[PDB]
Amino acid sequence: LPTERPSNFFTIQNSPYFAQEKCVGINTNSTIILKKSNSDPRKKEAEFKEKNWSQIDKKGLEWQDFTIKIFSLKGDLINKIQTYLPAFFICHNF
RNA sequence: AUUAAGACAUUCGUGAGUGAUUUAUUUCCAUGAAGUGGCGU
Repeated sequence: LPTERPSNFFTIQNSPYFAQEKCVGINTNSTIILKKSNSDPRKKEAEFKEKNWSQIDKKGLEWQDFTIKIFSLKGDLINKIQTYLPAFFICHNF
């Protein structure tokens, strides 16, 4: 973990998401750059580059509670949506 | 020399005056920026 990061910046080290593996490494385009630490060999330390953080294709975003608005002039459609909406989100990922 | 001779159906006169090619009509409908890990047993 680089010990200089924005307060909203967090990492999931081992995840099934294996795209964007170049975001941590050697090249200057990487968001987090690993170089061999001084003194002791191995046990490299990481540096956070905010400029590369901005130009990342995908980010893991978690928000507070947010609203979903469904509009329909058909009352029976809305009431059927109300029954199935809690089940729909439980059964699906996005 | 004979109910005869002379006599432009002609003069003046704008097819002109008023008039919105306008009123009504959603470039909209459907659609996952997604899929997958691999090798070092």
